[PDB]
Order: sequence, then C-alpha cells, then structure tokens
Amino acid sequence: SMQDPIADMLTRIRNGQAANKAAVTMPSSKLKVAIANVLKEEGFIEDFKVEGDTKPELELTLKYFQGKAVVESIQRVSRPGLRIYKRKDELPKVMAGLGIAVVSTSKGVMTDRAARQAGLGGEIICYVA
Amino acid sequence: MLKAGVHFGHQTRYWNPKMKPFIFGARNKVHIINLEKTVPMFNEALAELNKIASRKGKILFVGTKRAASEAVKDAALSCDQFFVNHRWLGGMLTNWKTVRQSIKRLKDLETQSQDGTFDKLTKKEALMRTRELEKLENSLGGIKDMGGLPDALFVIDADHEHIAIKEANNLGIPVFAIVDTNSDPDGVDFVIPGNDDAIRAVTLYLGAVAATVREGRS
Amino acid sequence: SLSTEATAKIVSEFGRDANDTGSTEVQVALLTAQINHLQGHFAEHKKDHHSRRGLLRMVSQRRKLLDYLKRKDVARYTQLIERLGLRR
RNA sequence: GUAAAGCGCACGCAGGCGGUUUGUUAAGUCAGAUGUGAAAUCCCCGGGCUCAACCUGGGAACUGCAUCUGAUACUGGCAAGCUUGAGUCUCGUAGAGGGGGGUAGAAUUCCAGGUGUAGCGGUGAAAUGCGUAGAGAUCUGGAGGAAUACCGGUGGCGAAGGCGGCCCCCUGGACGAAGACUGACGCUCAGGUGCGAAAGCGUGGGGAGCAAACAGGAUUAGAUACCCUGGUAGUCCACGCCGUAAACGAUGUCGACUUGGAGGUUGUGCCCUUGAGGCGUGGCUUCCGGAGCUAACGCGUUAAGUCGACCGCCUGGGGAGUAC
Ligand SMILES: [Mg+2]
Ligand SMILES: [Mg+2]
Ligand SMILES: [Mg+2]
Ligand SMILES: [Mg+2]
Ligand SMILES: [Mg+2]
Ligand SMILES: [Mg+2]
Ligand SMILES: [Mg+2]
Ligand SMILES: [Mg+2]
Ligand SMILES: [Mg+2]
Repeated sequence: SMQDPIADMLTRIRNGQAANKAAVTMPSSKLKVAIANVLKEEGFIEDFKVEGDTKPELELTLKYFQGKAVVESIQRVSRPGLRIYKRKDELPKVMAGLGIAVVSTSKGVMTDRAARQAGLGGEIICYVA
Repeated sequence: MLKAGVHFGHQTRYWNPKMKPFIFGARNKVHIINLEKTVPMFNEALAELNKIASRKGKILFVGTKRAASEAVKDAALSCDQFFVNHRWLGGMLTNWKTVRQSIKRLKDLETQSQDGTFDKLTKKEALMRTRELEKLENSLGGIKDMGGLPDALFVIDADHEHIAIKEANNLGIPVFAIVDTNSDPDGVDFVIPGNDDAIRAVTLYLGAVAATVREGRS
Repeated sequence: SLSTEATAKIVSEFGRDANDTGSTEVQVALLTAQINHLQGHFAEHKKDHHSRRGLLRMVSQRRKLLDYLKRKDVARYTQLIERLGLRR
C-alpha cells in the first residue's frame, strides 16, 4: 500500500523520461508541488500544473534536451522507516555540484545549494542530477 | 498532397509502436500514415539529399524487393547515383575492401564478352564465365563503378533491407529511407513515413529523390 | 451470507438512521449476526474448515471495527458492546 | 528462479511503516547562544635541541550531552474534517471452494443356475496358476466396494494442501456495476493460533480393484530386482495423532509506475444487436516479445524492469540438517 507518496512521484518521472512520455500525471499534494517547483527552477522539467477541484491531479511536463531526457538520475533519499536529516555544514552535494538535492528546510523546500547559503539545514529528500 | 494522396498507409496491424508518432488512423485493420507529418518530412529530408548531392555526392539506392526492385535501379541511374536491387550482400559496404575484389571480376570479365577477348576457349570454359557475370551484375552490377563508400544511403524499406542500414549507420553514412508502421525508424536518421509497398508508392518518391539529385549538382 | 431482510432490519436498529450501511456500529452488529448464526453451522460438521476461514475473517475484522470505534469515540464503543453483549 | 538463501500456506498481538486538507503544538528536525566534552595524543600554523626523532606556543578538533532563545517545511501529538485506500449495503455473475445426506450408470470381482467343451491365462518365449470335481467363453439372477468415460480445455474454484457423475440441505470467498453508506477504520508481521499431499500411527468399521511385505514361476554368472502367478498391510469411512514433500512459478506479501502482438474465461456498457455478431471496458488466465534487467539460460505490465513498506532467509565443500 502507498506508504510513501514522494517516492511514487520520483519514480513516475524516471520511468516516464525513459519511455519518452510527453508528461506525467498523478494525485497532487502540497509537498509534491513544492518539490516540483525546485525541479522547474532548475530546468529539469518544463512546467507543471495541478488540475482538479476536490481531486488535485499534478501534471508534470517532462523535459528532454538533445537525444536524451534532462533527468538522467533521480532517487529518493529521506524515505520513511529511515528518515535523514543533515546540518547546514553537512548538506550533500549531488554530482560534485552539477546536480541538486531537494531539501526541506524550516524555510521551505529548496535546493541544497540555496539552503546551504540561507544558513540553515534540513531533511534531505532526493538527488536530481 | 499531390500524387502523394496515392499511397496512404500500409501494413495491416502488425505495425510497430515506434512508428506511432507518424501514424494517423487505422481503418479496416490497417494503420494510415499521417501525411500531416509525412509530406512535411518529405522536403525536410529530400532537401538534405540534394544538399550533398551537389558535390556529386556518392548516393546509393537500396531496394531488393522484387515489386520495387526494377524501379530503383532505373531512378538511381539518372546520374552518378548508385543502386542495389539484388540481395544486399553482407559486407558490400562494411567490408568494401574485400567485396570490391568481386567487382573487379565483374569488370575484367565484362571486357571478355565486351571485346573479342571471349570467343576463345571451349564452350564449357566460356560458358562457365558467362554465367558468372550474370550473377555479378545482379549485386555488384549497380555498384561496380563506385570506388569508395557512398556519401549517403537511401533505401526504400527499412525492415526488408535492414542489413543495409545497419552497415551504413555504422560508417556514419547518413541513412535515408521510407518506413511505415511495422518498420523501425530507430535506424534511419532521416525518417520518411510512407507506404513501403505499392508500385505507385515506390516510383513516386524514387523519381522525386533522383530529380533533386541530378539538379543537386548545380 | 445473511438474509436481505435481517440485514435491513439491523441496519436500522444500529444505523445512524437509514439507507446508510457504512456506520461502524452497523457493520459490527451485522458481523455479530453471522458470527453467532454461524456458530450453529459450525457446532455441527466442524470439519468444514474452508468455511471457518470466512468466519474468522469476520471476527478479526469486527475486532478492528470495534477497536477503531473506541479510538474515534469511546462513547459509541461502550454502548455498542452493551447491546451486542461482547468483550467478555 | 537455476550458484548459499522466500517459512508449505494463511489469520494476526507486539513492533515497523502510513492517502489528503486546514488549523494547532513544537517532541524528532533545523538555526543561534550558554555550559560541558581534563591535559596529553591527532591535525594546522609557528617556535627550540646543528637536522630528525624529540620538546613546545597558539588554534582546529573533540562529530557528544544538557539548557536557553527561536524557525515550522518534513516526521510526530491534538482538533475539525475529506474521499481516491479499506470496508458495509443493493442487485447481478461464474465456479471440481467447503461440511452433511441421498442417488445413477458403466465396469471389475465374487456367489448361484442354464448353454457349452478342452482348453484358458500369461510372456519375448515360458512356467507358476486355473480346467473334465467341466474352466474360458456365453446367458440369467444376486451380493459388494471403489471411482465417476464422454463433457474436459491453453478451463474453473481455493491461502496453501487440494477440489470432477446428478440431486437436496447447511456454508466461505471472488468479480462487475447505477449507485448508496462509513470515513484512513490501512499495509506488513517475530512470538502465537489455525489449515497441512502421500505414506505412517491408535480405536472401531469396511474391503471389489490395485498392491509395500510375503510365496511361487521365469531371466541371469548370480537376480534377495525389472517380467509373470498369487497376496497381507494399506488404499475406502468415522474420530484422534503425525506434521513432512522436487509442499515448486525451486520466484514472500501489499501498493504505484513502464512499448506492443495473438488467444482463453467471466462480468458489463454501446451499437438496424436486425447478425453469427462488431466496438469498447473491469476481474482472472495462456503463449510471444520490446526497453530494461541478468553471469548466462532467461524474465519481460501476471517482471527476474523502475520504486516504496514490512517480514523470512544466505555467508565455501565435506563432516551434517548429523551429534548433544
Ligand atoms: Mg542444485
Ligand atoms: Mg539452491
Ligand atoms: Mg512459497
Ligand atoms: Mg583534550
Ligand atoms: Mg503535522
Ligand atoms: Mg493418509
Ligand atoms: Mg488406519
Ligand atoms: Mg487463482
Ligand atoms: Mg517472454
């Protein structure tokens, strides 16, 4: 049963980009969106929109550069039954910096690079390179 | 959508999920190539051919399928263009260094009949070489005068002449072909979603390309 | 399973009102019916294990509905048990 | 999956994990500060013994614990919900699902009698055996036990083990759909509890066919076998026990994603349904195969692909699943 909605979102994209799917829909939710924003402001995804009135469906338009998709690597990190929390001086660096690591800080869901500068730490979420 | 409106789709329902992006509909158990991208793709590719054709680019037409074979040989002979309508020998491209020697025979042998240097020798002996030339003309014949790999390759159907494309895309030789549903476009770098069958369909573009070729070289 | 009549009948005595059959109390009560009525069928035969499998599923389930009810509202829970005389 | 390794299968306590919205809290989490974390080791920068080892100044570190002040995204607690998870109801559908009790036809064997006469039976041949006390064959009547040809299938149902004639009684689950209702009541599960093929065990029945043991005949060098002639337990039933199997998909359960093809079974919607029908669309199920995965064979939307939750298990062969 669904015990980790975040993982499903990430998986939906990785498997989607693999099949060259135009986009990818799923049951939206606050956190899901907040995370998508970071993905957008980072050029990993084209755009995204959450339809529905009483049943929010988050439409995530995948993105592809040349003869390949943008998101080549994206895996959950701070999964349930084993949560992970790091310090500002202990934030992970995805792909030596070329990649990002979605982190949920007390200020919101931001990229590692950003949070690391905002002088605050938080719970990692995944690594999108 | 001129004469083009005389070919529509092809292949019943076997198709290939890869050609889906180029399909329109499917009536009576048969997909119909979406011209909405068919004709648009037409020029886009055809332009590239003439582009390199201008430098007398070595063009190699491929089409072994009987129903369309004869046509290909004719069109490709409308200029320095080349062709292959008899069982795409394995290696006549990737193994030119070796396959070429075969062409030499076709030559040195032709001269025999071509000139008085043939009447000599018994029937059996002469006969032995006469039969040999026949076969050679089938395969090498339309490539005997191509000392070197082609600047580009153009095959009628992908699946059928699959072997050809494979050797081509390996040598970096731009592959131009017409694929339809059942065909696999992951090979041809210049897709041409069209009916790989129908005598009318083949000649249609066969001459089209040929023309752009002769006119290509200034 | 249970007669359509005995069903609607019990759906009223415990149902939040009527036409509704999702009420926790209802389910619990409904289950107890078959649970008790089946005791007779099982008192005899016995070796009818496959049928028992279904029986237990009802018990174990009712156990959850009841347990759940207690968490969402102790009131209804305590009262419910009284009418059905359960929990030892 | 086949190398060591998925418990034979379920139900389920503890425990682990938890769809979605708002508010609230601030416990985990994060930020800052204050204590404390002996000195010496270590490391950095720099000194002193001719250098070095060695010695030494300052800092970094001591990744920890406590308290104080905040931050509130995420996890947690509380409140109010919500409906897509799960469940209930209604009405339908298919089925060798289970327990009990009847019952039918075919056949085998046995008993009795008629007809009938010298073989039958068996094998590669034989022989044991059965026959003139009349077999076998054939016909008639009777007794009894076990299993249900055809339908039958790539089929169906079940947690697994497993479940086939027909009828009744009692009873479990699954699926579809117009919907109606509940409102996260869920997933997994050590220990625990229950179900467990065949063989085997106890008590009391039953006993036709088949058949461990056993006894003959044969084959063979021998033949404590394979084959033939017989035949006890058992196989059948009731109740209690045993709990194992190559208990096998050799593949734990739950949920979400990822090209396609051909077919089966069952529910349901639309279509002159005027039709066999055609088109959709759920459940379960065969074979083929793409990406991908794999040591390879292969698996491949019913994954061994891509992921998340919980559990079980493996750590070279023999000794040994043996000893205690
Ligand atoms: Mg083995
Ligand atoms: Mg093994
Ligand atoms: Mg198993
Ligand atoms: Mg110290
Ligand atoms: Mg909260
Ligand atoms: Mg037994
Ligand atoms: Mg016994
Ligand atoms: Mg099944
Ligand atoms: Mg396969």
